[PDB]
Parts: sequence; structure tokens; C-alpha cells
Amino acid sequence: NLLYDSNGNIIGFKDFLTNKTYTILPCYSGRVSAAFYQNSSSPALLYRNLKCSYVLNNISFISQPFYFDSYLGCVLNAVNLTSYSVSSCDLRMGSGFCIDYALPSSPYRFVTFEPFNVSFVNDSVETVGGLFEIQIP
Amino acid sequence: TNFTIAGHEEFIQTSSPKVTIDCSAFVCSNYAACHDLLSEYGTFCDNINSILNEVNDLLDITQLQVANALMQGVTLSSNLNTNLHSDVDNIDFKSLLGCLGSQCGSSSRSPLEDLLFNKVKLSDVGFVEAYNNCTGGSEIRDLLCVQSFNGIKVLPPILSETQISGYTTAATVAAMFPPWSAAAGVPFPLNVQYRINGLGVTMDVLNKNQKLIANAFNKALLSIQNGFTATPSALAKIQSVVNANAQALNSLLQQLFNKFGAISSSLQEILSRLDPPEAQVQIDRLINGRLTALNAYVSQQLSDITLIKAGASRAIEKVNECVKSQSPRINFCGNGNHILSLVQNAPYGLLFIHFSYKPTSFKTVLVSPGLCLSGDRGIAPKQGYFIKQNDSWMFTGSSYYYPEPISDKNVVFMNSCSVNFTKAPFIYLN
Amino acid sequence: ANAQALNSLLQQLFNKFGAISSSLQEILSRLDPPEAQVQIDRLINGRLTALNAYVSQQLSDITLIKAGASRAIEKVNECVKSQSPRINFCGNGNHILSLVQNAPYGLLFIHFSYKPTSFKTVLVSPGLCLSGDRGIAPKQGYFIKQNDSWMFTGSSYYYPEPISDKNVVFMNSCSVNFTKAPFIYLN
Ligand SMILES: *[C@@H]1O[C@H](CO)[C@@H](O)[C@H](O)[C@H]1NC(C)=O
Ligand SMILES: *[C@@H]1O[C@H](CO)[C@@H](O)[C@H](O)[C@H]1NC(C)=O
Ligand SMILES: *[C@@H]1O[C@H](CO)[C@@H](O)[C@H](O)[C@H]1NC(C)=O
Repeated sequence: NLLYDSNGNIIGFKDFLTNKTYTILPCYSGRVSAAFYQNSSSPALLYRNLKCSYVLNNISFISQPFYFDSYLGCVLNAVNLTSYSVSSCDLRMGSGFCIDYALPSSPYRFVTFEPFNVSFVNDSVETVGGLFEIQIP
Repeated sequence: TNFTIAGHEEFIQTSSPKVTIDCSAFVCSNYAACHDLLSEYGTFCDNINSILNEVNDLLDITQLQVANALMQGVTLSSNLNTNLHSDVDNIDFKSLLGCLGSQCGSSSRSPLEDLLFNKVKLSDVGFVEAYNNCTGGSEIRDLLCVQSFNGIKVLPPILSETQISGYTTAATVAAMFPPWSAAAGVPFPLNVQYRINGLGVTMDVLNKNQKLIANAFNKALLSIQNGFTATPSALAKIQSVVNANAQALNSLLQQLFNKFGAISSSLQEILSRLDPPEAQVQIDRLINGRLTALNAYVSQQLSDITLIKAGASRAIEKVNECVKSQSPRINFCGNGNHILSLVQNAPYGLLFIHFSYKPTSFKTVLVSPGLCLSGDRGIAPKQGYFIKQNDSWMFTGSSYYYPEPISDKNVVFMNSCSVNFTKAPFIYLN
Repeated sequence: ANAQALNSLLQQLFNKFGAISSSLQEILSRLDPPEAQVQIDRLINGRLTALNAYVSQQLSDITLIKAGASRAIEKVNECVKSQSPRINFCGNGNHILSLVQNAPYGLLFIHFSYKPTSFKTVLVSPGLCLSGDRGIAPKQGYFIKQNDSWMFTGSSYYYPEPISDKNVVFMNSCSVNFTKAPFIYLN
């Protein structure tokens, strides 16, 4: 009437009063990443690999008006500004993302992280009548 | 007498999964009586987290240095699209280029990088997918979710593989089109001809075999792409690294089932069978065992990250002195007859594509190391040999048999000739 | 980093490690040796474990420092006291020379590089096909056509000059993509 694992854990059982079979799985457990600025009053929250609905319905019991789904997870107390890019950051969250702080909506900005770029020229690519266009100093 | 072009692949490990361990959750997950004694130490978990953060910072600095070395001094054109690319001098580069302007947006890799990443499951996005598929009932007994529920989770790097792929595509394009930033302003076919002639091959057979070089390059690229379908020595390294990381994580997780001299390995039975005064000893023994295991793990991680730092330094050096420029060092980038090298994006590292000079047929020819001309003066060849054809001394290359008249561009002048030089007063400065 | 390591090593001495206190004075003035033996043994074990962790971290740090110092020695030998033909090693491609200065716990390098300020767009050719099935190619430069005449210029500075022997190479044949110009009688 009991299902055991190779390590001696309970992963299933059979009830005696109804002859039904179930499966026991452990409940969720995780951490939270807090991005805090120097002179800020409240840091930004990130629940990695979690949807905002799941956090608000099972985990978060505090009223948080700012929330949106991102690639890393649910971000709290921040705005969605992935269309803007920067060259340097002090709070790198991962996967080419960053959190920027704007001096005084939420004062935190969730933007991308592009530390390197390539220089562009207005010259042509194909042969201009059999000759190439090269800029010489 | 005849030659071809061979292609080789090489992988060098650069990155590593950023493993973060929650010491408090690993030791005293959901037991207050355990925390009341774990706080009596505190500094063990503090130092463990500090060492993990230092390792993560080292990995981030390494990735930033690699990105800087890949994107150092690159100049492209604004009017450069994917459609007007991937072909130069009858050499196709479709499987090695992506899109970086007026073209594709979100993550999109080259076909070669796609085939590379499709063979590896635990990639930079595989961990994220396996971690976000824990809630919902997708998997029943997934090991990664179990490790995450015990305080062991892997974090993604600060730079995604899409940016690395874009940097690699830019570095590859910088050697195909003007102003040829990766070739010091030299066109691709001219650079290939110079690299082949630097080995001792005459320029005539190179100018008369312009299509053969392109055909050999295409055949080598196709052979590499077909061989990547199987499991070569380059693809096995990533799998070995992933398996080693998984084995280390499993060995660390299995430490929660040891008794360490206690009555049981689980805190539930200890707290439901004995009183706290009778359970503090068992809790302390379990805490000591787990702390010793974590210390051994962080020491192993320090050793591994040192080795990875060394490997990444080697990889950065090879990228700087084999891909972005032609270094005058033999047996460094390839094997003797090195011509060109290309870089590609690989899981937890980079992929190198080396092209070499491979002869097919040979010929036994009697050569001479020097001739004593008239007037008691010495003449020695420059990267070549002196051959006699029809009772007349000629010159030929070291890597290719092609008789040509002797001139001032292939010999050196000496005011005295060696005694071991063959006497040839009939030949003069033609 | 060194200061934080020393601070952590010093603060490790204030942990009880499960004993009644973190100081030996109170333990020796309150309990008897038969009861203080276990406490002293636990404190000794904790301190020895801390020292082992510290010396392991020091071994890793000195390994990294030896690697960095070997890199610095190679850089001094191949960039300061000599000019190496290696590109992208001592600088960013346009490296000229390097100088070394004494620095706290290391060395300071001063690198001078070539930096252009102005640019202009010109039309160049990878090669020319002379008369008589002859081909030429520029050496560290390009071919420009000024006033209906082909000339030579550098790759890092625009300065037209007549084509000579030391500026181009001679070939027994010319490619199909080379521009034909039989009026160049500069043999
Ligand atoms: C469960 O199965 C046992 C064994 O067949 C039987 O005796 C019992 O009546 C069953 N219980 C129910 C609620 O059907
Ligand atoms: C390109 O990168 C450099 C160095 O990080 C930075 O200073 C510059 O602002 C970047 N350019 C753009 C347009 O972001
Ligand atoms: C060449 O040198 C060897 C030894 O140096 C000597 O034995 C031999 O006689 C020399 N040959 C001539 C032709 O001088």
C-alpha cells in the first residue's frame, strides 16, 4: 500500500477506505533576487522562472501594483523598457538584461545590456564600376 | 606536384554553468529547530555564498573579456544585408553568417550553430526551460526541480548566446567585405593567395587555379558540416562537461541522505521521535557533515574555475592571433601549413575552423643547397631549391614543383662561395 | 579583497561552534577541565577547518597571481624591451611601443598607438593586369587612378606616389578580375 523511492522517500500510496492511488510531490521552494540602488527606498524584485499570476496567487501576499512577465521571471517594482539599450550597468540580471535606476511611476528601468557595438561606414559593398570604395586616412 | 585544402575543427571550453547554492536552505530548509543551531555558526554559509559570488564574478569578467576580444576594432558597412552576402569569389558562407542589420530581430543563429546547439540539451536556455517547467506538472521526478527545491540552482550568464553569435557573425563578415577589417585591408582571395605563397608555392599555379581553391573550400565546409552530424572529438567535449557538471550536482545532492553517525538521515523522524535536547547532537552532526561537503564542493569549484580561466585565456589568445590577424608563428594556429582560421559560437566555448595546405602527389627530384658561380661568389636559394633541367640549373618552390629561371628575387648574394657548393661557372645572373 | 579576507579570518574567532561561549576565559573560569575538554575540542576543530579553508583560498589566489605574473613577464619581454611582429598582442593593432613603470603589487604599462583623425573616400583596385600577360599586386597599399594615371598609396595614409619595384610584386600572369592597363610602362 506504499510506494517508495530508491532513497527511501514516499512518492505514492493507496488509501484503505476508498482504494484510490495518489502521488506525493514536494511543494515549491525558491529564493528572490533584490536589486537595490545606493540611495533607494525599495529594491526591485525578481522571481526567476515564475509567472506573475502564480506569485500573486500563491507567494506574494503584499499589494504590488507594478508587475510584468519577462524572460527571466516576474519583475516587481519596475517598468518594461526593453526597447532602450545601455552600454554599461551595475545590476546585471542575466541573458543580456539589466535594471537601470532613474533619479526622480517606479524609478527602476528594465532595459537591455549591449556593452559592445560595431562601427558603420557609408561606403558601398559591391564593386563601383570594378573598383572598391575604401576610406584612407 | 598537386595539392588540395583540408578543414579541421577545434573546441575550447570558455564558459561554465554559474551554480549558486542556498546554504541555509540546503542545511535547514524548513525546520526552525535546525536554523536555531545553524545560526550558531552562520559564517560557514556566509563564506560559501561569498566564494560562489566570487566565482560568478570571475565567470562574468571572463565572458566580458571574451566578448571584447571578439568585438575589438571591427568596422562594417551600413548597406550590408544577409541577402547581399554569403558569397565572395565563388565561396559560399551561408552556413557561417546570420543577420545583424536591416534583417532578423530576435534570436536567430547560423545553421552551423543551430546544428551545434541542437545536439546539447542543457544549454543556456535549457536550464531556464527546465526551471520554469517545474511549476505546472510537466515533469514528475525531474532532478533539476528537486535540486532547486533544496537550494541548488544554476543562473544564466550576463550575456546570452545570441549576442555572442552576433559578435561572431560580425567578426566573420569583417573578413569578407570591404574594408576588410579582419584582414588588414586585404581582399579574401588575395589574402588566401598570399598565405599559400608564404609556404613556398609559386604565384603562377595560384593564379591559374582560382576556381580550384574555391571548390576545395566549399568541399571542406561541406565535409565539416556533414561530419558534425555524428559525434566527433569536438562535440564530445561539451557533452563531457555537461555530464561532469551533472555528476557533481548529483553527488552534492546525495549528501542529504547520509546519517553521519545519527539515528536517521531525515529531520522529520528525528523531530517526531526525540526531544530537542536529545536531537541537538544529531542536528549538529548533520550540519557538520553538510558543511564539510559544501567546503569540498567549493574547493573543487575553485580548482575548476582556475582551469577554466586558463583555458579561456588560451582561447582569447588564439582568437586574437589566428582569426583577426595572420600571425607569423608556425605550429601555433594549425599544423605547419596553416592558411586561414575561422571562429564560430559553441555551447560553453567557441568553435574554430582551421584550413590547411595538404598535398596529394609528390615527386622525387634531386636538389642542391647552393652553387658556386664564376668569380668566387656564393648563391643560396630563398625558401627553395636549385634543380638541374636539361643541363641547366633552375629554381623551384619548396612546397610545389615548378621550374622557373633564377633571378634576384629568389637567391642571396655572397662574396665567397662554400666548398660544399656545386661548381657551375656556365650559369650567370639571368 | 585582502582586507576582507583578513577581517573574515579574524571574525571567525568569535564563533561558539556549538559551545557555551566563544571565549576560553569564561569556559576555564566557569567549568572544570573534564567538562571544558569537549568545548575546547570543538573550538579547535572549527578554527582548524577555517584555517584549512583560508589556506586553500590562498593557494587558489596565488595560482591565479602566478598566471597573471607570467603573462606580465611575457608582455614585458615581447612588448617593452623588443618589438614583436605579433598583431593585437601589445595593443589594438596600431601599437607602436610600450613602456613599463613600477606599480603597487604589479606593473604599469604605457602603450602608444596610431590614431587617425580625418578620412576621405577613394576608389581602389586589388590589382592590375599589365601588357603581355603580366600582373602586379600592391604591398601594404592600394592602386589609385589620379589624372588618368594609375598610382600607389599607403593603407594608413593617403599619399599618392608613382609605382616602383619596391612597392608592388611581379607575376608571370594576371587574374581575370584585374583591371587591364597596358599604358603602365614602369618596369
Ligand atoms: C477495497 O479493496 C478491498 C480488497 O478487495 C475490499 O475488501 C474493500 O471493500 C474495498 N473498499 C472499497 C471502498 O471498495
Ligand atoms: C558602443 O560601445 C562603447 C563602449 O562600450 C560605448 O561607449 C558607446 O556608447 C556604444 N555605442 C552606442 C551607440 O551605444
Ligand atoms: C663538405 O663538408 C664535409 C664536412 O663538413 C666534408 O667532409 C666534405 O669533404 C665537404 N665537401 C666538399 C666538396 O668540400
